[PDB]
Amino acid sequence: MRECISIHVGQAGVQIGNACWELYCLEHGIQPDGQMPSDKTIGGGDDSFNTFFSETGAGKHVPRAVFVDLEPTVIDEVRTGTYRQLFHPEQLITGKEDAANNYARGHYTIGKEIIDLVLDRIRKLADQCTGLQGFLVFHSFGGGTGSGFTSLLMERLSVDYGKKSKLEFSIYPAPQVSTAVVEPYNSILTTHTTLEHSDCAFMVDNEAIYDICRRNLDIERPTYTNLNRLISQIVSSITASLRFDGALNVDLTEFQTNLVPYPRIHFPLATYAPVISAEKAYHEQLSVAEITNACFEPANQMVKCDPRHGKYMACCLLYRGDVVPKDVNAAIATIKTKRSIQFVDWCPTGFKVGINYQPPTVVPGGDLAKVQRAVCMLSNTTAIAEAWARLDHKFDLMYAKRAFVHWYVGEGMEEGEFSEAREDMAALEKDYEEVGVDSV
Amino acid sequence: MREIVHIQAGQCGNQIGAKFWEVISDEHGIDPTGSYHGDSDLQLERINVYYNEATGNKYVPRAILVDLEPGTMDSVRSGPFGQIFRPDNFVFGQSGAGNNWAKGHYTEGAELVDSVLDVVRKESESCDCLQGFQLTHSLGGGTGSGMGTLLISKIREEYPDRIMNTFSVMPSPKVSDTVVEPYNATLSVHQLVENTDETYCIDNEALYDICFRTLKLTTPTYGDLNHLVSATMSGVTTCLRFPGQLNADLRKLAVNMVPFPRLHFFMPGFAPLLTVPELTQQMFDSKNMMAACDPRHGRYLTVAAIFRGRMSMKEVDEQMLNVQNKNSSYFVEWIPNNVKTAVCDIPPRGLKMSATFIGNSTAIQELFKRISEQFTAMFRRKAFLHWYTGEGMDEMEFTEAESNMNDLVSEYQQYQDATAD
Amino acid sequence: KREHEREVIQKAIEENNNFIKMAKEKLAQKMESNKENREAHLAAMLERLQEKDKHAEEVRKNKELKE
Ligand SMILES: Nc1nc2c(ncn2[C@@H]2O[C@H](COP(=O)(O)OP(=O)(O)OP(=O)(O)O)[C@@H](O)[C@H]2O)c(=O)[nH]1
Ligand SMILES: Nc1nc2c(ncn2[C@@H]2O[C@H](COP(=O)(O)OP(=O)(O)O)[C@@H](O)[C@H]2O)c(=O)[nH]1
Ligand SMILES: COC(=O)Nc1nc2ccc(C(=O)c3cccs3)cc2[nH]1
Ligand SMILES: [Ca+2]
Ligand SMILES: [Mg+2]
Repeated sequence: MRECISIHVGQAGVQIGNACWELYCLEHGIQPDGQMPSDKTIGGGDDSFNTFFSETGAGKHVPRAVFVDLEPTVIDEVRTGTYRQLFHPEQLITGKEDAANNYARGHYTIGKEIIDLVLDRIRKLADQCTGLQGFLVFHSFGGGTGSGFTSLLMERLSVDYGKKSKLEFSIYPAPQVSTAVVEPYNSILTTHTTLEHSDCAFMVDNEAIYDICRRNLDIERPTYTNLNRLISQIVSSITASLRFDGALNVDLTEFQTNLVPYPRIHFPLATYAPVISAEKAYHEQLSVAEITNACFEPANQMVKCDPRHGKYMACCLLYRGDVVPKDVNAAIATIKTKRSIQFVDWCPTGFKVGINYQPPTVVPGGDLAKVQRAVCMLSNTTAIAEAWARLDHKFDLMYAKRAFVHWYVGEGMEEGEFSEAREDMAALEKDYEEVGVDSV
Repeated sequence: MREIVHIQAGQCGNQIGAKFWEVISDEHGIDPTGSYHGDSDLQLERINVYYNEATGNKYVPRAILVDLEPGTMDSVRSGPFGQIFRPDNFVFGQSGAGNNWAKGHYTEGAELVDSVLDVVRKESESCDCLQGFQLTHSLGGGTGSGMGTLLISKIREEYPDRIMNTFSVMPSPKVSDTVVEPYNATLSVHQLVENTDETYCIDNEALYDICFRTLKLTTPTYGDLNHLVSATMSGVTTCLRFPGQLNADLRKLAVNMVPFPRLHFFMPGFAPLLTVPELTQQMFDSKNMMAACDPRHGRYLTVAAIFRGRMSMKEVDEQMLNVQNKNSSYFVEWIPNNVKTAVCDIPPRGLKMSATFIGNSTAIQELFKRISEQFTAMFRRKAFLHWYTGEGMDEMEFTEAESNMNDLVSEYQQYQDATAD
Repeated sequence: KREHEREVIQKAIEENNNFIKMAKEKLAQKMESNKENREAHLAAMLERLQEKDKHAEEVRKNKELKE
């Protein structure tokens, strides 16, 4: 058992969902029609891939997933795309009019009209689980649906599913691939609202992904298609421990025990390696030592920040492919005596290590080279607070003049929700500062 | 789908309206019969935004043609693509407003406005999910100005949660001799500032100065002025009519462009009148603006620019970065990332690449100051004031419209002088 | 020790229920506050449009008491 239900909210959430589930299918040998030849137990099973896939009597393997958007055109591409047979029509939910990059519309005006239907469809997935573990919520910070509706959904999920775990994959706004101006507002609002209802959240900075695609994959001007394929690999590395088995496999929940020292401190920094093109990977093996060392090169982080100017509270290494502990241990020993790695004084310094033997897969016609071994580092660093600081500052600049606020007030919100949300963010930044001060 | 309901009022509104439909029908590949004969499915992807599907193989503009005089109605019916418009959507009076705003807003127009709303309601209710309305009109006349703003007030009463955008043509002595126009403009602005989401200030003064000094056209015709207008209107609606980088309806576009409800008056621009650096420099140039204002006399609150044609996307990103860097002072610092760009693969007809510019600049106050100057020069003498009191208006309504536009100007000045610290 | 064991799991139940309760209440209060504000905002907008209609008939009336 131990099923996980994925929920994809808004354009960013949905389209990243496409990338992930396509990648999952390739990893498990699941065809676009849902058929999986290597699976001999027809109509059910308790295999590791069953955490993410349910099974019909006709042998179809169905994602434990709901797609939600307040506007239909993004999800419509899923309904008519390559993997349309994968999903039951009731897993794909759309309204007619989006939130127009307005949190208020996503959380209130438009969201309330569809939230009951969404909870019903999620309930129908939960009822088919023999031991539901929790949820995975994919969304942007900047969208009106990604921010507003997600926080509404997270609030309702806490009511309907008690303390059942809820994890986030959140897209942090970058101007390079955005045409919105009010995203700092939506970002601060959803973070404040969701903070109590999320157990762990993986922020993905679009600028970090954009840079990596440009510098490492030599993509002149990355698209959402380019970003999502990279993001899906990081998401895959993180969920791999839930979907595959293995002696040296360590479950995500065990890493979570180390990553979250206080409820509010639940934002791990992800670093992934190797990201390399086919052209450059030819005749060039990337050893365990080489990719491990790349985890401490800030250019490979999912979020722009400098851990070398912060403190560590946890460090996890999630390997996949041709990797054995002996090589890991040696690589780590080298790094510990050559890197700027400093822990807070109230936390042990050892690196928690996981290894899945099944190697990384690539999507056909993608940009990433197929490699024999990859690694995702999940660290808890005070430096992640830099991402809050940049966002909060953009917020302050606009809010001082009350720019764009009338759009929010017009949909029923009050200025008091803004200041309250901002104060939570100020306290959050101070929390990250306080955990880094040495003990008495 | 995502409907826009189009409305054109008065003479100016109807002829720039007809030009708009000609240009976009050409782009979407439909002929005056209403039949599609294109080559790309990208022409039909969002065909529903401005067209209803009808009889077998036929596309009919979701447009409503309005005027207090029947003259221009026949002109459109006789003009190219005249047989593509829905006959019932022609709503005309016999009256003729005679450049009297009061006649348009309170008297003649008020009697006709109901049958107009009837056609609006019929188009709107047939809509899968109406995203909003757009109005083409001038502010200097009587019908498009007076009845147009009355129509807006009435539509917002039945559709208070729909987007209302106008393409408003601003009066200039260089184009029209009519003396009373600063009255009609000031009265209309008093309405637009309260009841619209976006107003594209199509300034006849700027249209004239472009045709004359740039296009080197001695004594320019309305056809010359409107060619610029059609090219601009085509540009500002490109992201709505073609699938591209933007997944944005009228509301989302307004949300990211209008930081303050009253400050929704955009100065549009076009280029050219070519390399990407050249295109980008021109579109930020004061000579290429469709509103007679110098952007370097104020600051940009928000900016949107649409590039069209097959060009280097990387180069566009770099040139936009370059322009903002070299012109940093002219963008307000307290709105981060306020300059946004989109690119459409499909170029306009005749140009292998172009650029449409939408600026929300505090320098638009210069346009309102010009009108205010001409207005106040009449109102001191109460010149021609009896044409308005005659219809039942009071002088106070003139004072209020004057001071409201004065407030608008001071408000633009407020945010122009604001700093981050 | 047995009584302490019971009190621990009872506390865990009480806290989880309290979290669920307060979340349900705070959300219901937020949706209600939002519904009121939005309605008041739209009501104010319509009332403004209604004075303009009242003004328009006082204008047309003024014109007949002109003759
Ligand atoms: N990485 C990535 N980011 C995306 C993608 N799509 C949108 N975004 C980002 O999401 C933000 C905008 O939010 P959206 O997800 O598009 O909006 P939404 O959730 O659909 O909410 P609405 O306002 O109602 O449309 C911007 O910062 C985009 O850069 C995507 O496919 N991949
Ligand atoms: N750019 C442009 N301006 C016009 C056109 N027709 C009229 N105008 C302007 O509109 C103003 C007069 O408004 P008009 O449309 O004649 O008033 P109405 O028909 O009674 O509503 C004058 O300032 C004209 O310069 C046109 O085709 N193009
Ligand atoms: C009919 O009314 C309008 O088309 N309104 C409108 N408002 C707009 C704002 C922006 C844009 C646009 O094309 C963008 C280019 C780059 C970022 S947005 C287009 C817009 N169109
Ligand atoms: Ca099975
Ligand atoms: Mg969306």
